[PDB]
Amino acid sequence: AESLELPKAIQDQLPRLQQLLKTLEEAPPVELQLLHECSPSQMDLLCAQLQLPQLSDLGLLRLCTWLLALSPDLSLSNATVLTRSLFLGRILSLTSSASRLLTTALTSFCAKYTYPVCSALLDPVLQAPGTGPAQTELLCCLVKMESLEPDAQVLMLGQILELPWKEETFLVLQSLLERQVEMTPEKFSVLMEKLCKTTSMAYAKLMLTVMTKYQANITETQRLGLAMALEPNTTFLRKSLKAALKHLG
Amino acid sequence: DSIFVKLLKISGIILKTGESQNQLAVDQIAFQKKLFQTLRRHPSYPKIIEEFVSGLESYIEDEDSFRNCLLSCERLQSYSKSLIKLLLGIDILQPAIIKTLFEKLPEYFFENKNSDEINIPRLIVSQLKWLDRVVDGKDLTTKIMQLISIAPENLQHDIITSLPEILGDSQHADVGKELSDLLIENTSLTVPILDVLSSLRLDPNFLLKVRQLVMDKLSSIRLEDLPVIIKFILHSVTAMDTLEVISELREKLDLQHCVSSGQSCIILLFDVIKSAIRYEKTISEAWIKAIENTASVSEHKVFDLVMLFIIYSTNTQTKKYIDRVLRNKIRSGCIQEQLLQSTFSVHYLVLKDMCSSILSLAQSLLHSLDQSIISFGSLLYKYAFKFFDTYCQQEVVGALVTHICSG
Amino acid sequence: MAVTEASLLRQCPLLLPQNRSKTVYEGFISAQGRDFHLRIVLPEDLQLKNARLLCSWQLRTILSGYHRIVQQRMQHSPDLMSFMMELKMLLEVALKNRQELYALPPPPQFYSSLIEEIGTLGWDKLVYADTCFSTIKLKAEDASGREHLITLKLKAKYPAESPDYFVDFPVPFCASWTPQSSLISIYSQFLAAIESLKAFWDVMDEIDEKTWVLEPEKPPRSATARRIALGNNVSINIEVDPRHPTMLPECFFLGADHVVKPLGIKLSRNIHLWDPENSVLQNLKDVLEIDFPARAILEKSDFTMDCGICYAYQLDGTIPDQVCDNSQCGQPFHQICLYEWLRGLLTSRQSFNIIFGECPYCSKPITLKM
Amino acid sequence: LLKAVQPLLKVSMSMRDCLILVLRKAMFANQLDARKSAVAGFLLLLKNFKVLYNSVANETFCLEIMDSLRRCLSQQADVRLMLYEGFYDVLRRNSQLANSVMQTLLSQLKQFYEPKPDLLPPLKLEACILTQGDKISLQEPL
Ligand SMILES: [Zn+2]
Ligand SMILES: [Zn+2]
Repeated sequence: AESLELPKAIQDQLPRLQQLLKTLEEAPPVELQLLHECSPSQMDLLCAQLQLPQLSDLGLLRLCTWLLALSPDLSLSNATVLTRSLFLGRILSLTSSASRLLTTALTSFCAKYTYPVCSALLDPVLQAPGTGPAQTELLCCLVKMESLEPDAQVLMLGQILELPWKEETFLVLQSLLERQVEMTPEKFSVLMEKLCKTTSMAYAKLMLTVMTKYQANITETQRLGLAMALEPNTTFLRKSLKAALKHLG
Repeated sequence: DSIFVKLLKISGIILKTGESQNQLAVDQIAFQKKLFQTLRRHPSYPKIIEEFVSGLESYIEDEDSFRNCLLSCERLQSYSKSLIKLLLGIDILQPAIIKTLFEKLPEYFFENKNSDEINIPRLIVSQLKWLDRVVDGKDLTTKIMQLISIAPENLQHDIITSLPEILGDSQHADVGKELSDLLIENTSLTVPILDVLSSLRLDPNFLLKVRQLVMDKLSSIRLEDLPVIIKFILHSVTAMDTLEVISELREKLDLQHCVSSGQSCIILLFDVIKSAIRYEKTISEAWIKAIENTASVSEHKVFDLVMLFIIYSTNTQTKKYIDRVLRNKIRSGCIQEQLLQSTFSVHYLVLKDMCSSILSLAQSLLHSLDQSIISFGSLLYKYAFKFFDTYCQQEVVGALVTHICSG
Repeated sequence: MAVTEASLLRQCPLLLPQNRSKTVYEGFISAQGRDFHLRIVLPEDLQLKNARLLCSWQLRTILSGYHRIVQQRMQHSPDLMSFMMELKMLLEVALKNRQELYALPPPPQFYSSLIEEIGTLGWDKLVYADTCFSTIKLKAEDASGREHLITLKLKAKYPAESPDYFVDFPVPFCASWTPQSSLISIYSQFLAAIESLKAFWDVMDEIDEKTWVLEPEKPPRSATARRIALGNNVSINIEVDPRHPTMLPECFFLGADHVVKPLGIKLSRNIHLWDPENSVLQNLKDVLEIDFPARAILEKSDFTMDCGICYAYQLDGTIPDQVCDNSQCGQPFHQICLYEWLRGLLTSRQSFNIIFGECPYCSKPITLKM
Repeated sequence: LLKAVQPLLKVSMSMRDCLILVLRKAMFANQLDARKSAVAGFLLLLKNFKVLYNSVANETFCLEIMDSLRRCLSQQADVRLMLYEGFYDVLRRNSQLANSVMQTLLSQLKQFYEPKPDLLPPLKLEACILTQGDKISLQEPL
């Protein structure tokens, strides 16, 4: 409809790619090195042309393997588009917890291309309604990744900040800061600001974990906003929090 | 000066400051019934409990005093129980004591082996065990369920296993219910859950639900535990359900999906299965039935052959059954050769230590008609000589020569 | 933002226009807290198929390896926004690979507190410091007085992060790193890890001193498996639990099918008499019912203990272990030489993992198990 | 079986450790013979071993075992019978916990023995026999 013309070589190798994708249903060729030729919009068209979301899990895994094997790294925009077409449907389709295939393939694809990967994945999955526990557990395992490197954890956090925070956001963030990850003061400020606003029990866990660990970062006005959000008895662990809050003072 | 400390002092216990064990003046029952009848007859009769527990919590705000309250006591008349236990023997404070106990423990998530290398939370839960009398059994249940829903993983792993010391004989149904209602959510924690469910007093109809539940949640497990899960399943199975569960299993296990990236665990898995079908028989006949009646399936997976080899290697009464069935699927063309190719290209390591089975089979393959069968046996001999060791190779040559000269 | 009058700021706040028409951009680009100079001149239209782009010579040295990727992406990019995003991602991966170029410490945090912590540990535990102050080695003493050294690598700011610790002993050393943990904290942890396997060393030094110890020659502290000589051209080997060292370690003999034969027969009927309270050497002397040649000749060549095929000792560290089941020969051999010899031989018949054949010297039946 | 495999457990360590875990899980198991055999195995363990790693952990863990057993006394008659049958040999090896043993025995004793002279039934014998729906049985063979 847009009249996006894919590169002509890409249109002509289209059958070779489409047979290879079919074969992986059962090392990297240059058919994958051709993907350097595109602008990211052409990649977007091409993904729909190639029926990536129509793949099987195993094929997704083999392809992930090949794309990780790739020489000079995929561009940010391209890689994002890919990720969307690759996982996003299956993710948002999940009633229940993901197959290990999807799990591990995801982990690897993140582990290499973590920033574009999760910039593609996290935001929409959690902006989505009915974002069930299954998906939170995948994102929990994503942030539990030993391969999720320090600066990666910071960009994960930095990206989480801008969102509408709900129970799922807190549940994720709990596991995210179990790593004892570094926070700039402005970022801890935004954290405590959102954290001030509220009966949720995982949210209780969140407030507890910050108060316990990042007491090194906590000040009096943050402790006050804490007290304000802590006052509720709809909370559990009231006492424990009061003792932690005392200890901050 | 507190109501609390005064009552304990008159009831005949040395409130040691909390460096050494608190000493004891009287028998456990003597002190318990003493303080019991004391506050019973005492005026301000319902409020004095609130005063008692408020003074308690105010005392155990301190670390070491609390620690020593938790610790066992010392006799003077020669090693006893702890104050907390003696106190929780009393029911009229129990649910108070219970409540007070939980909502402080969260402080002690990220405390870890400071001074005496003894872990506070474990030591807390220790207090909760083998409770003769439990007024608050059900509320307790609901509270530990809050706790278990929230717990950090390790703590979780501990308390959960600790559970059956804690509970009794009456209240387990809803317990298990909540557990499965957790398991549907989370699958990293099955194994403890599963041990505990083996431990508790249950109906089996629930076990079945959970079994189906995990069978769905069976591709969606990490690599390592997998074997023990299957171990559970195969313990859990019976005379009759067996066929169906196996069918589901045979449908859900893949082994192209499991990639030091899958080897050790696969191995261990096979071992486990090996043990299972060693220490019972009917698993094998059912398993065979299952791959045998998988007839319409021209989409046969790797697993099947591997298990066939194995069963051929093990109990032998059925060997003629196995031959028969394998001839029949071959003539049907449902079994073919790129199958065998990828089979020996990966899972051979499993087979090295049963190579002799392969040959004893190939022997019965080449003595038949129907070229495709004979070609199969060939490939057998070929790969056997190919991947395995010298003795194998030797046995290959020696079997082929026999075929030549005699055949 | 979605619009590049604000997204250009949000993502390259350092990168800003000079020209009236937003065609001449200059400024900087951030990367790992490093602002690199940049001047970028577009055509009259906002097409990147032409986009003049000069840099620092710093930056051109750092992008030696990707100028073709630059030529690609300038022409393939839809927008300057995504172009520069991918550029910064690229810069980060470049320096990530070239991460050998990176260190600078803050003194008053580092060079102040570190010598206070040295005085805390003890200047006599201090065995070495590096000219960088990057590496430092320290000494711990077993209660016997065995020295266990350990190396530590210090970052720019040390207590913020774990230092990289490198230790000799075999078990995986775990150092519970908090920023409250200091040099003496990790030193006590080092001692606690030492005191767990202390009583292991108390048997190991005993064995080192007493008997004809063979083949962890100059055994380090890592060594949990040992080898001892006994009799003549018959050697035993041991592997001990550091946690239960006086407990029976798993062992076996190397040597002859008539010398190793009754040794195990005694062991089978005296292992029940293993009293783990004694020393291991003392337990052995009664369990095996023998004395050792306690360094009785140790390392002095009488041509007895020699391969007879390769005529060597310690062939690739391999010991003359395989021998003849014959009083007259007792010719000891390696594994590899005896294997290769009985390989070509015609009479050499092969079972599962056995080669039978004639001893080279005496032509008597000799068995080799691989 | 366990009497037979004993000597391996004498020498070995890790086998003893794993077997301990096994008996631990076996005690809670909803079968009866599970608890019976876990008891027997513990009895055999402690009878055959002074030590079962600081020796104070060995002693407090033996104490843990014996406390679990003290509560397993609450179980039916045959269990307690098995306990009694073992305890003599237990002490014949390991005298060090005579106090923890005899305290326990004497508590259970006093729970059926009355401390008054001139009360001609000095014990409590309806206490040792329980009936739930006219189905009657011994408990605690005195
Ligand atoms: Zn040699
Ligand atoms: Zn010879």
